[PDB]
Amino acid sequence: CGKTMLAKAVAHHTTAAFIRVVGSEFVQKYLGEGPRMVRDVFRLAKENAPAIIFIDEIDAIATKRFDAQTGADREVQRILLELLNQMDGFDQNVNVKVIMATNRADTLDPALLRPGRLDRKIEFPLPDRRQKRLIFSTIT
Amino acid sequence: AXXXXXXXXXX
Amino acid sequence: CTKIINADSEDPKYIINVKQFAKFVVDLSDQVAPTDIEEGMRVGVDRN
Amino acid sequence: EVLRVTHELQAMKDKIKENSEKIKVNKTLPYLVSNVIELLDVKCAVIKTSTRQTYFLPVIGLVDAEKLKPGDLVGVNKDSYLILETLPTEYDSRVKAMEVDERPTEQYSDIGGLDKQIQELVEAIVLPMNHKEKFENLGIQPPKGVLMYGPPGTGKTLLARACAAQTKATFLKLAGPQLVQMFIGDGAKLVRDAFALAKEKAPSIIFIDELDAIGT
Amino acid sequence: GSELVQKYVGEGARMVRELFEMARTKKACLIFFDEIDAIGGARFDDGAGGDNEVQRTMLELINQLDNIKVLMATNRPDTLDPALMRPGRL
Amino acid sequence: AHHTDCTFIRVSGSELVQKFIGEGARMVRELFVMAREHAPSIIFMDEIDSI
Amino acid sequence: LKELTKQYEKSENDLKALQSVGQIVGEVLKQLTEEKFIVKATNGPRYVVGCRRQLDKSKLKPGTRVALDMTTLTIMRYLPREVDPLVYNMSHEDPGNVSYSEIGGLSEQIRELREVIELPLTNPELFQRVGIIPPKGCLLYGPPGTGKTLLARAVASQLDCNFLKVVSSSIVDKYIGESARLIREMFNYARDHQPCIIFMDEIDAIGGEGTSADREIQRTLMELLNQMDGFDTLHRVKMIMATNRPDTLDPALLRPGRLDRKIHIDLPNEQARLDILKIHAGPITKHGEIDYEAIVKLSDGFNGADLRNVCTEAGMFAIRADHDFVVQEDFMKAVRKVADSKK
Ligand SMILES: Nc1ncnc2c1ncn2[C@@H]1O[C@H](COP(=O)(O)OP(=O)(O)OP(=O)(O)O)[C@@H](O)[C@H]1O
Ligand SMILES: Nc1ncnc2c1ncn2[C@@H]1O[C@H](COP(=O)(O)OP(=O)(O)O)[C@@H](O)[C@H]1O
Ligand SMILES: Nc1ncnc2c1ncn2[C@@H]1O[C@H](COP(=O)(O)OP(=O)(O)O)[C@@H](O)[C@H]1O
Ligand SMILES: [Mg+2]
Ligand SMILES: [Mg+2]
Repeated sequence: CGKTMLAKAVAHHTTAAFIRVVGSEFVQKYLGEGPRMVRDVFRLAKENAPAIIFIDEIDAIATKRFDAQTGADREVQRILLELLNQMDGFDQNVNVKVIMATNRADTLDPALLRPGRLDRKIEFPLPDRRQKRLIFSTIT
Repeated sequence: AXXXXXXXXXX
Repeated sequence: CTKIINADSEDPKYIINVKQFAKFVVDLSDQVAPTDIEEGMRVGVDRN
Repeated sequence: EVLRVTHELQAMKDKIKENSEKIKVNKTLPYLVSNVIELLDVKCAVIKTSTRQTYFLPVIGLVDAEKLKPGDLVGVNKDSYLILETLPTEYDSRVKAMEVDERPTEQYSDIGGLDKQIQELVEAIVLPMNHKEKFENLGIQPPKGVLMYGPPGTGKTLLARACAAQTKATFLKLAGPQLVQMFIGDGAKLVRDAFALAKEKAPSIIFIDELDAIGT
Repeated sequence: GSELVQKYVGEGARMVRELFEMARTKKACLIFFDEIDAIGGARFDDGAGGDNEVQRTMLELINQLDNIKVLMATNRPDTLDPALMRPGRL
Repeated sequence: AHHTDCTFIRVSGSELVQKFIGEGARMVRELFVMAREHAPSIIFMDEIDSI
Repeated sequence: LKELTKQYEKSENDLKALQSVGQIVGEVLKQLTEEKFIVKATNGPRYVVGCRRQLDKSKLKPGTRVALDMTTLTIMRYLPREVDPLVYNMSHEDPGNVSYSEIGGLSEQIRELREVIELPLTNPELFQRVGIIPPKGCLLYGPPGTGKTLLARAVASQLDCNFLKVVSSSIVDKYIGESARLIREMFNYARDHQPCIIFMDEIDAIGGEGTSADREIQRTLMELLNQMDGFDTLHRVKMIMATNRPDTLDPALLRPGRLDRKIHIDLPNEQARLDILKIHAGPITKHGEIDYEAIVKLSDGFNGADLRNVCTEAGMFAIRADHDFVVQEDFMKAVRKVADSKK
């Protein structure tokens, strides 16, 4: 339905430092390499500020925390929490906006949908009989 | 199943 | 000593491994005998 | 005029001698044995010293460029890093040691039950190596390699000897586990040489057992 | 078991050889590798790490094993490489 | 942290989870050493569910 | 005297050669100003160095190898990018030259795969003339051994474009996030080496639910899908991901610019057995006439990979017998050997 397209644009139209990162890019093996990637993204964006960090397909690393009982769901949860802690945590960052795109919108952890981290939950519904016209007029 | 792995460092 | 080139059988030009330093093609100081340094045996070299 | 040509030769002999003496006193010793990594064209090569440092040489040095080839192990000055002298390989001594001529005679009467396995390798080895004339006319390229996989205790190293012994050949067995040497650039040299030691000798088989040791 | 796992790469195998070599020199030598699990773990590709350093120390021991008798003790045999428990080595 | 007059160290989430084994233990050792030579101190570990 | 002269002149160059010193080979990694760089020795510290006056300021861009002086530490000349077979990527795996004609009985299917793959790489004008972004990706599904890979290999041979082959099932390693990473390195490798047909083998594994490992398959698909229709760079490389099971493949994977064209390649065409044998039989000397037709019914449902063996296995029968194939009696048993013994 065009979610990533708005993001591909904001990048061509932004004076900040767009920093794209797909959700699966954090799931790196070697525990302590995934969570550190989060702490390197918000450090890179903090230095080169103001910046926009766009975590596309966030459904990979931000699924509701069901108590982990194996060393794998535990390391997916260490990523979401490292995500939560830098977005709104003791180290408040200045002018680092985060754009996130997901195709589910309910599987996401309630802490990452709480007005403060992902403030505006824009919805991209299937084009009606009108947006389809505008969509047709620009591709053609 | 899915196994997260640690690692050492041969100097 | 990792090899014995035996350039002419009169100027051997031994190749020596300094362990970590490097591999060098060295020649004996006069004190040693050409026949005493057999291939593969641990050989002592001079720093210079 | 014959005397005049002789005079020119006599002068040339002294200067050839003088240049030779200056080169002779500058050859000296010791040489840092390095490993030519490549040859950029624009007479200059990129030596990667055995001390784990690379040093581009503006002039390849006291050797004929055409002789130097990517991979040659030359002797270079420890300071200038100018190639002094090409160092002969001779396939070391270990490499020729892996040419064991005492194939224990694992005669196919000694390996049992693995017949179709036995005949199959004789199709891709022995036969390809022995009766190659027919192999050339048929167009059936004989596969140079055959991997021996199977649960341990099947005897893969055994039929290997069987094709090793009851088929003649040189059988340079190069079991993979041996090709793990903490000395940088040794097993690789053992590998290229092994085929190099292989080219020198007559129809043979380069047998590497436990390929996992470097097959990882 | 501990000394056969050294920091610097290869120094584990270098010790395995220097032990077996020290045996062939002697007459009637017995080697007793207590707690083989230390350096006898089942192989697995983990090259992204120093573990393969220990594994190549076992493969330098598997080659070595196959007047010198060898003993080994393992309260947990199931963690030993199938290769090292074959009736060609043990 | 705005009114503390006491070194306020901040270890949050997976900052003590290091890939090399025996390094996670080391950092916490050096964290409670930098919190003693600079005492009184307050270590604030956010998202303790992580570690 | 003439012989002495040519050797003596070469010797004189050697006397100059003894004088010449070595340059510490290194790589540049930034350009602080017009006279300052940050060069790194191959196994050495990072020295801040300038460039010799007779050098191109420009040519030295990040990644540009240089060989700085050993005392001044001032760069003295650029060098080509180091080339070694240290590459971990199949990319160097030449497809080898295989003509389209060698694949047999896939005229229509080969024709289609030419369209999507070949066209955007050779005559982009056609696609940009009409204004549609070049199509990218072909999904070749068919029975195993039918020769999906070969057609995907010939397409590389005609275009002379680098081919990377990934056994897709292998990429799904047990440790978490390794599986996504191998796919990521593939497409990242492509950006460096263009253009490359990224031929993914059986793709059912990665594309086509409640377990930690049941979502790692989910993550790997998302990594594969993103790297295709993905922000970064759209690219000019093409993918030929071929499966054996098309029902399994997820819907998104079959889309216009995200892998289109479901080219079916069923077991060797009835007539192909001839052509395939024609293209795979003739090579081996065989003066005797051929009743190919009987071999065709003697070989029903043959995988085609079997047919390649048929002739080759016959050659082994000939390798025993004598040295020249002069009888179809050979293919009959060869057909059996490449059937009951190929079961
Ligand atoms: N077909 C056979 N006939 C007789 N002995 C056999 C046969 N196959 C294996 N063996 C015996 O099995 C033992 C193992 O030797 P070998 O190294 O060949 O086994 P292997 O299966 O190759 O071992 P690995 O696969 O672990 O390297 C030897 O005693 C060998 O003679
Ligand atoms: N409104 C639109 N306008 C233009 N193109 C669109 C629109 N919606 C969808 N598309 C097409 O589909 C793509 C949208 O990407 P999408 O599948 O939504 O990404 P993601 O699932 O990663 O958010 C665009 O690249 C474009 O080709
Ligand atoms: N239909 C065919 N036409 C030509 N060669 C074929 C055919 N089927 C199999 N082969 C042979 O088998 C190999 C290609 O098989 P491959 O493409 O790997 O099969 P698949 O991908 O369907 O499993 C080549 O050696 C090729 O010569
Ligand atoms: Mg998108
Ligand atoms: Mg064996």
